[PDB]
Amino acid sequence: TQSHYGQCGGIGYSGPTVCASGTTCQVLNPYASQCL
Repeated sequence: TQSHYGQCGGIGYSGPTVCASGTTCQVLNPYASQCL
């Protein structure tokens, strides 16, 4: 599982979000709202 530092939205992406909960899906660089 791509638990931490996992891309959820931005440049080049779609939705292969094979992440866990506990971590999230929130903003940093233009590539990623991401599993922090």
